[PDB]
Amino acid sequence: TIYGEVTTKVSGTIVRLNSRPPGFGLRVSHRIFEMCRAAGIRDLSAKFLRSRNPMNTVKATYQALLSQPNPEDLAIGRGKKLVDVRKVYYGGSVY
Amino acid sequence: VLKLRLARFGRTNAPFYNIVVAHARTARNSKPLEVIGTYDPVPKKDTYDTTGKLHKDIKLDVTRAKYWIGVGAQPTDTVWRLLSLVGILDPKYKKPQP
Amino acid sequence: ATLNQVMRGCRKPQRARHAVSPALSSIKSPALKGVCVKVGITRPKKPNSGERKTARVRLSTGKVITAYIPGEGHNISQHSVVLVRGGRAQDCPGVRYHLVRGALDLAGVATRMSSRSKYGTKKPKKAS
Amino acid sequence: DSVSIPPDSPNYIKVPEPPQSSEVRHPFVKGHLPIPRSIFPKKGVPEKVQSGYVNRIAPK
Amino acid sequence: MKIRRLFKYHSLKKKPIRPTWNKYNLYNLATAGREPRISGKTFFQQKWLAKSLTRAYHGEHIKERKWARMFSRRLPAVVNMDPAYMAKYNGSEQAAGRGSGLSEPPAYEKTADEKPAKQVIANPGRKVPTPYEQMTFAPLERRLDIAIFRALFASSARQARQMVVHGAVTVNGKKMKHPGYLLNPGDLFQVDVERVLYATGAPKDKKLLAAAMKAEDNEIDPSKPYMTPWRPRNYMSAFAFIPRYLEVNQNICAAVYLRHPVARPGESEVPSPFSPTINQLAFNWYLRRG
Amino acid sequence: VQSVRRQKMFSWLDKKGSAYKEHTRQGPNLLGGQGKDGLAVPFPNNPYFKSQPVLSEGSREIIYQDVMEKGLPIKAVSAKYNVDVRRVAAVIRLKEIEKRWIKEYKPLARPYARAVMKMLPQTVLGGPDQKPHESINDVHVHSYTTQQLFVPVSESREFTREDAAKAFGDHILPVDKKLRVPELIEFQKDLLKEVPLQEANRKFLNATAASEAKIAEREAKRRQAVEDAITRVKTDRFEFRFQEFNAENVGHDGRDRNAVGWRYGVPFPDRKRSQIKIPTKVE
RNA sequence: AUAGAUGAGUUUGGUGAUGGCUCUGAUUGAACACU
RNA sequence: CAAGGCAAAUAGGUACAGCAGUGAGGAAUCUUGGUCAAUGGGCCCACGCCUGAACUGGUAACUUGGAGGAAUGAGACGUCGAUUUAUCGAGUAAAAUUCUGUAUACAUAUUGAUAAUGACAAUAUGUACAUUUGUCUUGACUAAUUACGUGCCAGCAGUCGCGGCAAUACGUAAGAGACUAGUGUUAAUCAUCAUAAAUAGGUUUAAAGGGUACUCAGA
Ligand SMILES: [K+]
Ligand SMILES: [K+]
Ligand SMILES: [K+]
Ligand SMILES: [K+]
Ligand SMILES: [Mg+2]
Ligand SMILES: [Mg+2]
Ligand SMILES: [Mg+2]
Ligand SMILES: [Mg+2]
Ligand SMILES: [Mg+2]
Ligand SMILES: [Mg+2]
Ligand SMILES: [Mg+2]
Ligand SMILES: [Mg+2]
Ligand SMILES: [Mg+2]
Ligand SMILES: [Mg+2]
Ligand SMILES: [Mg+2]
Ligand SMILES: [Mg+2]
Ligand SMILES: [Mg+2]
Ligand SMILES: [Mg+2]
Ligand SMILES: [Mg+2]
Ligand SMILES: [Mg+2]
Repeated sequence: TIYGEVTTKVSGTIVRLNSRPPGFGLRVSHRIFEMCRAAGIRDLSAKFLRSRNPMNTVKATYQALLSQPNPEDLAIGRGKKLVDVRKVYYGGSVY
Repeated sequence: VLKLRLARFGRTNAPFYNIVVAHARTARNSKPLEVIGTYDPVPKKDTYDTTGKLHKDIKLDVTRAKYWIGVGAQPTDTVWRLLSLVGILDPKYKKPQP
Repeated sequence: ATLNQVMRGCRKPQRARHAVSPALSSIKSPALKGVCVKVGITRPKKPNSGERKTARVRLSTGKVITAYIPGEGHNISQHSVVLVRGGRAQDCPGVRYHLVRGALDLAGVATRMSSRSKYGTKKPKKAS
Repeated sequence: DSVSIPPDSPNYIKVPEPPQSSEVRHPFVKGHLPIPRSIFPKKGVPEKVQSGYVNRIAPK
Repeated sequence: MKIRRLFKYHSLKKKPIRPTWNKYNLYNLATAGREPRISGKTFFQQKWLAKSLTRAYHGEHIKERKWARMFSRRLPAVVNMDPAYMAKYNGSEQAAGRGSGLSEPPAYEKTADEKPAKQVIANPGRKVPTPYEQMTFAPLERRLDIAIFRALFASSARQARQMVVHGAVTVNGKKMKHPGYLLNPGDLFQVDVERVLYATGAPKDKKLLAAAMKAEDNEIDPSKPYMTPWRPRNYMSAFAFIPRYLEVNQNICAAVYLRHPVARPGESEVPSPFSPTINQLAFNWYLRRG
Repeated sequence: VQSVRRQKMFSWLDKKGSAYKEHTRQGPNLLGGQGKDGLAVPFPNNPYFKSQPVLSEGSREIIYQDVMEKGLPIKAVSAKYNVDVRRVAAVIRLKEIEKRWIKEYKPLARPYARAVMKMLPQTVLGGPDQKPHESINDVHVHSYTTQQLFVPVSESREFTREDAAKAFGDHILPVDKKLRVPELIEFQKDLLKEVPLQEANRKFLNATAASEAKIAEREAKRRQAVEDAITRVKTDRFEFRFQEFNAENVGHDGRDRNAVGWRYGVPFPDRKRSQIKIPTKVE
């Protein structure tokens, strides 16, 4: 899944992508299902807010996957750890 | 007149009763003052008991029923027979020995 | 709107949309019986062309509507009791209803093989 | 317990489950029951639970 | 009454994979396409293709309406915790660095250095994906008739359903005649030995038996429905497997439903002959049946 | 004449599919063949489903002796042979049913048993400890522990599993307490303290043997309270069982899930879809 | 109750918007047609 | 007590929105049954009497739940429809064989109830029986094709549309895709619809800024 929530706008077409827990599945529209199933994503939730233009929905979705919040940068910026709770809980990354 | 009686519930050929505290002159299945317990007339059988003995499941709040009998509640003939078995009242009927 | 404008009742129900078959939607009825005041023909609008078999029916509620007769060939005429259902003829203006083929006086298409339930046609029973 | 638990019953060997190992979602039960009335006041000790109360309101 | 949906049950032209041990089914399973063609199909055409393929096997004898609500978006799973790790580390090292642990050099630098960096501390068996998509049809594995077919007591899911309807099964020592009974963790279902020997045994052949009239071990007994001496059905080995949520005992034809099927990292417990790509589209179909 | 599709079938069914017609080897013979981890794959298109081994007939008996004759606690036999406690308890129930048949002179399905066991992979508990039968430490993934949480904390905090459990919820426990044999942790901590293996094993038995004593004691007191609440009055025909309860526990609004009585103000749901009308529990 | 949030057809020479309509989901104390 | 309807005239009753039932209206909703055995209620010192409350039998696929059959089935060297007349299908399908005894029928027992009382039926056990297909769709949305007929005609159509002589959209035939004792259609409700937006919208050019700002109430 993606890191956190992302919202990108391309000319009146807003897409909102949300990270979901494991086993949630690709509960997204048809064109987002193809992009996620091709990039390797398996758990996501999407929502078109303003416009469902076929072209701008793919440009906004692709741009959202490239502008995810990087926890490594957010930590160095604020001077505080952003601990991966799910990783400490199971002692490692459970893919 | 308060009465300790039974409210017939369930389905066709599947009787199930609620022991209730209700005024005599009210509908049988109207919401009573209290639900003292339940009563299933059809006798059941233990799962892994091949002896053939049967039993009847009856849930009753004896502490709450004793208070109503103490203040002057009148149980019906059916509830009287049940309250006499647990040992609260004396039986109204007995098998003639002669 | 501001919270004050909403508190005073700015939000009102959206203006109603007219139903496809108002004579049936107004009273929640799926169908209505009626007598045929006239049985004739209606002409479609610009794009399509032909002759659409329609009937002027006087519903049991008093309203006079124009119903479309589905299928090839019909049996009803003036003073004929027929059952009316919803659904409109898209290319015909004013024809906002259909007639049921297995209705009281209206008969089902006799030489019908496909979609018999839509035209009130009994099975040929040729096998039995 | 008059009849011993046979080896067919699931209770023959009791193996309790660890905590937070199931997430069964019980369905919402419809209907209600009459709330039994209160017999005592919420503060103080009433005179109904004294020593000689019954013998006073129900003499022989 | 044979419905229209069961006419070409083992079609060699359609090649449907059914839940049975039929020899025609074995050929359809062995020669199944390595990957269905979903190149130029739309999203609906992909979900319908995956729904038709999977429903031909999972709950084949269950109506589409009943399974539509039996389908659950809850895909259970488990994780393995090594006591050796939990006894030496308290999980703090997993939060080193900036919250996600220390960074390791890229792959194009490790092998360059003849010395491999020390093994990173972590619970063993991590960073391996869990096949959640493969658990779409797990709820079906809880029905009594299905559990009997997974215990190798019947040759098909429909034959096991008849054993239940005909009072040949006994759950927790009590007669059970409902094939839709949902087993609970710990329930012990037992089938009559006579129905298992016939269901899994070889057909009773008179021509071969006619030659064996007179011409541990066993003997001949023509007074039984199966061919004596009892031998396993043909092609039964190609379908021989028992999942891990069952504990079968063949001596008495009894099994215990230990738990519900779960997904473990790198493994699933739902027997399904389809790939994650198909089980992922079937799951997406039953989210809204469209 | 047979159709070409049948002709192709019987051609494959006699050349390549003939190895499956009869089972002659010792072990699984499946289409997918041996996987990359040494397990057979029944379906080639689903590599994740595998033919896991089964406890051989000899192994089932060994488990029966350690729990019934030697009296060892189930948690000890589980940790010793790496068999889940839920499976160890099942092997005992199934074995007890065999003793019944053997005692009642019922014929066992021995021909069916032997022929089937050859088709399945097996583990032999005892001398050859090749691999553990299964993982006895699998913890259930709780819904709360599945969320993606990145908690901001000081740059040098020691964020442990206890702190992670609280970050998911106030009532959540760490995986250290969700194990079925939690004594394995205390056993592994002894090895860290250079405790001899023979002594570490002693404390493990006393730990498991003592834990089952509390479990067996709780169940005893539980069943007693269930009987002290029942008044059994024997009549000429039946035995009336009067179970006592507190009729005041109906919730603040009368809508309590565990309340006793046929609830008022609710019609029959017999006309609703997905209505369960069959027994849900055979106790 | 922590899994629960999804779209599709249709205005234009074309593009992006605005904005309705219809379909996709569930249901009825239903009716009608074929059974 | 008055009025109109029905009955009544020298009377002064009746109003079925009590149960069953009839007529009418309507697209449309059932028996003029049995018993007070069970639960409840009225009267009674007691016994007991009464109870269209109630419990039970009947009618309707209106709905829900369940049953409504499983396994084997290869050269009948037969049939049928297409067609690269030798290829592709019907087709493991059928027949046949081996088993089961499901709804249900019958029988026994128990039980609904006990002080006694059983209208009617449930459950358990034993024996026996292998019994229907129906309906919609097939241009795109939307899973699923050809041939012929028709020729902007006849017709289809939820939306966009189709039909003007070589129509995968109409009618027929076959095939295919589906649901199934149901299947479609009509009507309605929620959701779709951030499509009256409190959560949570908008008003330069697209629906929408008051002609103006001093001002009471109000924020
Ligand atoms: K819009
Ligand atoms: K009436
Ligand atoms: K009575
Ligand atoms: K257009
Ligand atoms: Mg139009
Ligand atoms: Mg056809
Ligand atoms: Mg222009
Ligand atoms: Mg009247
Ligand atoms: Mg009428
Ligand atoms: Mg009475
Ligand atoms: Mg009396
Ligand atoms: Mg029977
Ligand atoms: Mg009487
Ligand atoms: Mg298509
Ligand atoms: Mg048509
Ligand atoms: Mg056509
Ligand atoms: Mg049904
Ligand atoms: Mg202005
Ligand atoms: Mg003005
Ligand atoms: Mg103006």
